[PDB]
Amino acid sequence: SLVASSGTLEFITEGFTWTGVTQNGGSNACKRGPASGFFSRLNWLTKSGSAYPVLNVTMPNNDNFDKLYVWGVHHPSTNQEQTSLYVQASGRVTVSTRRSQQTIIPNIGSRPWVRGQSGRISIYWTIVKPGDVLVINSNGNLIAPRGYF
Amino acid sequence: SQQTIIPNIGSRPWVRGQSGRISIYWTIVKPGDVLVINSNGNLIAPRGYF
Amino acid sequence: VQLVQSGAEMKKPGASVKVSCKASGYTFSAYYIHWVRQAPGQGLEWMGRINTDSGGTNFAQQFEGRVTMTRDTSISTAYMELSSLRSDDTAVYYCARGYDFWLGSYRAGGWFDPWGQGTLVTVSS
Amino acid sequence: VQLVQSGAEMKKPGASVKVSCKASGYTFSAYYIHWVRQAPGQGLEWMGRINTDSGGTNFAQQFEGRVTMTRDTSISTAYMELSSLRSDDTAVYYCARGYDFWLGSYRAGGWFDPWGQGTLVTVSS
Amino acid sequence: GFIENGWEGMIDGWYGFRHQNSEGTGQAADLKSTQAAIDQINGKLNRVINEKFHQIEKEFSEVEGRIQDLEKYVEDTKIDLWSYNAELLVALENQHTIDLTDSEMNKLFEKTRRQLRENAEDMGNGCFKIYHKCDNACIESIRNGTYDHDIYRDEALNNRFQI
Amino acid sequence: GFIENGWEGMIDGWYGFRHQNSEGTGQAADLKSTQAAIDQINGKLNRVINEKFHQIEKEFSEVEGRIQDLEKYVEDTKIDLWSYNAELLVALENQHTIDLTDSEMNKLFEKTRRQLRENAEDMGNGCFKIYHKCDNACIESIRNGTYDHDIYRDEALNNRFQI
Amino acid sequence: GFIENGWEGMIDGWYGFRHQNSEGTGQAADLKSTQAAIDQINGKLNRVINEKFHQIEKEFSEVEGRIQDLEKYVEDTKIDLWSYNAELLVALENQHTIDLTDSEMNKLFEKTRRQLRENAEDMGNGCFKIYHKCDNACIESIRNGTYDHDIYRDEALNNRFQI
Repeated sequence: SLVASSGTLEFITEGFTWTGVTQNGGSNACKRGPASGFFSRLNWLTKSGSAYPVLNVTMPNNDNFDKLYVWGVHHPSTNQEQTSLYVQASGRVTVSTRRSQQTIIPNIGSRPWVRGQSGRISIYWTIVKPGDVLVINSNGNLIAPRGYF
Repeated sequence: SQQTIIPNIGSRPWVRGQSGRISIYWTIVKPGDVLVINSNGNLIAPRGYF
Repeated sequence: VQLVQSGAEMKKPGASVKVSCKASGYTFSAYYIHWVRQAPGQGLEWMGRINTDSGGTNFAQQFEGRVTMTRDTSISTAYMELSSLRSDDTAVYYCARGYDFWLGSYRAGGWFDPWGQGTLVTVSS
Repeated sequence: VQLVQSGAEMKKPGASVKVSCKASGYTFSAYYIHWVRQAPGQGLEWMGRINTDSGGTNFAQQFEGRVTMTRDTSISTAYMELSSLRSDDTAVYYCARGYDFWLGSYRAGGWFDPWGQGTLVTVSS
Repeated sequence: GFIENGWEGMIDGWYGFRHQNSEGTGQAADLKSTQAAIDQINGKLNRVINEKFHQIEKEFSEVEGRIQDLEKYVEDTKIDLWSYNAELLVALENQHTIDLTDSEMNKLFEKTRRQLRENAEDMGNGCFKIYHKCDNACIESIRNGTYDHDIYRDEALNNRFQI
Repeated sequence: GFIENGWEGMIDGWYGFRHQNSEGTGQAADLKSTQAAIDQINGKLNRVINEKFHQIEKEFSEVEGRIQDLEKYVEDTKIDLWSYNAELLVALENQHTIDLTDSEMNKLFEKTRRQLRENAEDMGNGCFKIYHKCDNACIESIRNGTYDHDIYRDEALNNRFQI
Repeated sequence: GFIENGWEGMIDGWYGFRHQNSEGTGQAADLKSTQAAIDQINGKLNRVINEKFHQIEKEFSEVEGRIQDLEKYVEDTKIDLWSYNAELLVALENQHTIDLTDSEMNKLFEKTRRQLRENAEDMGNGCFKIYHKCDNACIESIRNGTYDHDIYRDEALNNRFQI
């Protein structure tokens, strides 16, 4: 309903800096042609080397309109997948503004086989008012946003 | 009824000098009922009732 | 629409008798109440009528000085009081509602409906 | 419902005077407007009437060739213009609304109401 | 309103006649107009006299907040609107009933007047004066619609105008 | 009312006249009342003939519970209330239209009756009996409203009263 | 209806009379009809002229979703239904006011006509022609309801029919 009443799928990419992680992750369930793609407006962060640092990024509102950030939390099928893509045994994603917060703890378990994958991605949204600020803090299991609508 | 809340640690936006938050919850105790508060940590206790 | 009266009275000569007539089913104060007397074995004899609103009364020129008629709108009952009783005053006393036939601005006749059950008054020593 | 006129005018002999009469409180174009003259110490003298819809006018056979009456429905004001002023023309000029008494299909009588306050016109050298 | 009072003695109909002549007085009711009034009233009654199975909860034992207030507001709005609808409907239907009954009475009066022609003249109390000898067969003829006015017109005109 | 049946021979109007005299019979329509009734009907139609863009969901594919029943209840209540409003509106409007058309017919009849004065006398079926020689120009004059009654009054009264 | 226009010289009533006789013209108002009109109008006004304390939030500062849309939908439904109710109520009541006023005027006309009996004849413009000498006391008697038609009937009949 929110997006339908918005009336615009207008995306503006922002310069999010993710230090210590590998970006542009994909899966075989999302073949963009012959390769393994993903959603265009979401970024799959994955461990780089053998460490997944705690991410603490900020992006304020210097404009004069509301933004809509759509992010996600990856629920792995097994613990082995969690450690093989995220180092840590139990991840966590919190996305907060000056008046609201959303903290998601990921869940590990075998969901039904869909399109080749037994895991799930949970999609959440945050709305940032003029003068507010979006802070994303993640110990792991984060599907980063590439911008705002 | 019961409400169990797990605290979650993260760097929230800086407000009034503090990067943390307090989540406020409420419980209504009807006549003849008993309120039990069990906390291992992170508890902002009530001083009474309204 | 009905009219209910009292019971029989075995009064002695030289006394007074009061007979009640209670109206139910219609506005008591909207119609006249007529009193008719029937001696045993003889015909009906009109005694008088009472206005149930203004309390006016119109007797016959044979019962003047012996009959007084009163009304009680609170309980919807009209009373007949007959004094100076005699042996010939033994009869069945009827209370009847008089309906006037109003043809617009003027009235033309009417009838008596309903009639009460009648109370038998006997005068003897 | 009232009629307000112009102010006093001290015009010189052999000139013209225009006296206004503003109507407030009633439909100006629905009633005739009459002009009545009252000399100091004398009685009232009818001068004429103007139809406020069709512009029709009707004078007396004493002011013909000297009085012109015009209307302005936009501002709801009736004007009387009298030319060739003389010494005898000093008087108080009134505007009064003529109310015709309509008995259905025909008119019969009427009255003058309301009146203006009057303008004192003096002709002197 | 030109008929002042009703008749409590005519219990065989809603509208009727009362007459006086040389042979006495009488009373009779009109079936056609009473029947018309009853049919209209019953047709109006039938239009006045929903099947809901599962609805929202309307009584609450705990204090919850936003959702419970929304439920209470929705129910209160529905009850207020239906109460107003019921009040408006009953007022309108009662007004129509009274108007139609008065119209039926006026219709019967005008029908009798048009029957009588120049042979009778209205007295103003809602009820007529006939200017010729009119027995019970005459009144019956006026009542059942078979009143011939030409056979009484001469004497009616003689009595009406020439004293 | 007294007018029993409509005339299917009239295709040029709603209310009209029929007449018989020495030169024959005729029919004509009265446009002043037909246009008045038509104007009232069109005006009452113009008052009968909202822009909502984003609303709640009304059809569902899963079974959820409290919220879904709340939205179903809201929509059902709205539909029931608007159905009742539509029914009542059309019923009232139709009753008023029938009443106004009958009133216009009666108005034409009463205007004609007042025009004729003592020259004609009502026969009870919507017809007048003109008691003098009324040629086609006479009927025309009655129809357009220019009937002078003072010039037929002598003969009309002679024929009406004295045999 | 047959009355063409109103009188702006009348400020002491709603309905009234105008007359002309040998002693001049005059105007007077009827109190019984004006009072009945105002009584009905006030009785209707008093029925046209709720207590709610805690309700749902009607204006929002954030974009939330399902619940907020449901509250907005409920509010809009209530507002539109009550607006329709107000429009229909005022339209119907103004209509009934207009007809009741015209009906009062017609009632006064019919009552005067019934009082006058054969002594006067309607002129079709809301006026009667009295066919006898009717001085100021005569008009007063006509107006207050104490007019006796039998003391003028011979002269009225002589003037009406025989020239």
